Amino acid sequence: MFEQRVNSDVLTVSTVNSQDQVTQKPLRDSVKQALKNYFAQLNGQDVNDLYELVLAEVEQPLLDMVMQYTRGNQTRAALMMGINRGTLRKKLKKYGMN
Amino acid sequence: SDVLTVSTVNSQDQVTQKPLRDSVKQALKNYFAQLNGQDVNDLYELVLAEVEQPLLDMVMQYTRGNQTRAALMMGINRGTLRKKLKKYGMN
DNA sequence: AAATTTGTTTGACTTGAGCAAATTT
DNA sequence: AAATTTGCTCAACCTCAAACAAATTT
Repeated sequence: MFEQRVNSDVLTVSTVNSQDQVTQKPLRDSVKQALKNYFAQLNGQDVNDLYELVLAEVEQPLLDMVMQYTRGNQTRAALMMGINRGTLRKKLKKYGMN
Repeated sequence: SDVLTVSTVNSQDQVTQKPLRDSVKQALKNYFAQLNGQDVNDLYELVLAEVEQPLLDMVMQYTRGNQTRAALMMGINRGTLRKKLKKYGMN
């Protein structure tokens, strides 16, 4: 009764294909494209912080969304995210989400 | 300005850039919608695994396999990088 | 008023540096 | 042959549950 929904398909984005048809695609692929386009625009000094860059760019909207969904409740938010309420406070502090 | 962006197309077939964080927001909006008060449980590791895999995959390909360079480029310890590659079975 | 959440403090699961072996240059 | 990288140890330097009093939401 239950069709398999793979991990790549839990977080998806609307795309437009060659037959001009709207179709979901893994968020994975967005991250891939963002990086592909970042590397090409890299002519060509050293990089020292790619992880923190990507991480911030991803944590910020996760926190934003989780907080909208729990309507400010940091306890609920922390529970659903699977992290300790203290690290959630720290992260919200980091991105000025207060 | 925004260094991490993706391409989009509108109805007039113009391609334009969009910060990746907008994609992430969209995906989450969708995720929350599709489930109806079913409890969400490990959202952080979920998103993290969805972002670390294509990150590792893309810097490994860029450094042609050089873990040392990949690690320097990412700003993480080489041991950490080893751990993550083991974790998503890219080793 | 009772229950829950906040805000805060305590104290208990990434990194540089080695070094030998393998690999690339 | 030399230089660099991998693979693997070390031990020392963020996330966590817990507690609890004060604010707040129910």
